[PDB]
Amino acid sequence: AKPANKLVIVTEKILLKKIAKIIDESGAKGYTVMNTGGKGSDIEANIKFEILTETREMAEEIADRVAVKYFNDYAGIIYICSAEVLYGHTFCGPEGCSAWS
Amino acid sequence: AKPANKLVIVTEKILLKKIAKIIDESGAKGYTVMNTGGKGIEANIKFEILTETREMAEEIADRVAVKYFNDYAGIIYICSAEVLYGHTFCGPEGCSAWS
Amino acid sequence: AKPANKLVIVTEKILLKKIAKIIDESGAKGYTVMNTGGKGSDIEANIKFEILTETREMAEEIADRVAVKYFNDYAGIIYICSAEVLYGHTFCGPEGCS
Ligand SMILES: Nc1ncnc2c1ncn2[C@@H]1O[C@@H]2COP(=O)(O)O[C@H]2[C@H]1O
Ligand SMILES: Nc1ncnc2c1ncn2[C@@H]1O[C@@H]2COP(=O)(O)O[C@H]2[C@H]1O
Ligand SMILES: Nc1ncnc2c1ncn2[C@@H]1O[C@@H]2COP(=O)(O)O[C@H]2[C@H]1O
Repeated sequence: AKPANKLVIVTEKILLKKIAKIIDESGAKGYTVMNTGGKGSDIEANIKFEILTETREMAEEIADRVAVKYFNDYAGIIYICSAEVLYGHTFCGPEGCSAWS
Repeated sequence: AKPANKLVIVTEKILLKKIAKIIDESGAKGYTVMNTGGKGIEANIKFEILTETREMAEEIADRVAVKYFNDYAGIIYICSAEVLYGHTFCGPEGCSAWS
Repeated sequence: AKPANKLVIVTEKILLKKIAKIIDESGAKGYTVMNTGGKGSDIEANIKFEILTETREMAEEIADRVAVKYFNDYAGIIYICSAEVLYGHTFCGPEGCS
């Protein structure tokens, strides 16, 4: 298994493309996005991104860039969880996530 | 970053308003909810609720499970998280960036 | 609360039924699945499974069987998180989750 940080961004859908580009620019290998409802008839339609990064610093770069640019004007939350990646050709590279010495 | 508990509730879609009302009464500052499938495929719902304290998460969990989960299908679990940005979650005080 | 392992599988939607068969065959008590979008405009419709297991080996058996059968030919990521289950009759049994 490979150590990973899982960054979650829940925010307004209008920010989809701008947050996707930030993610791409960060060096993150991929991301998952989903339509969600949220509250912070009072529910609103939101999107949630999940991004697995190899380092906490990469996760924080994305979080910091999204927030500084958009979180004054747009609703949002960003949080981070620990995870271990078991399989993922781009995340772990060709030798896989359980390579030996 | 501010320590958080991420409470997740996966249950029958018909309980959406009922469960949102409990979350709204709890003191939690928000919630995300999404349409999902499952078995435990039926179309159901998943809530995620970030709370500042484990105690708030567990009060939500207890209230929801006792009121509904002997009569409706449901699972409730909790994960650790850290909040990096969140105006209402961390307050005007911010997410204590240097801790 | 009962310690649990949260296995996540994000992969191509066409594999929905093939993966669900594997989850069931592993002994897992259930799963959640949802429609997602992934990059890895260049977002393609895909699926995410979340599976809570009592043991780490059960989660890894699901992981190993899905990846070996499919990940040479289909895109995917599988990762794992700690969790605790608070309520869940099938997960915890009739005594509850403590
Ligand atoms: N405490 C929380 N727990 C879970 N989700 C949250 C929390 N606070 C805010 N959110 C999500 O972040 C979203 C921000 O935009 P909305 O307020 O439309 O809806 C909010 C919720 O979906
Ligand atoms: N062990 C598990 N892992 C992930 N999801 C679960 C598990 N057990 C139950 N569920 C989810 O919780 C839901 C409760 O309603 P269902 O029985 O319709 O469908 C269930 C699944 O989506
Ligand atoms: N680093 C990552 N973080 C979050 N999700 C990812 C990551 N890499 C791949 N994925 C997801 O795994 C999916 C595999 O199928 P796709 O390429 O269609 O889209 C991919 C993303 O949804």
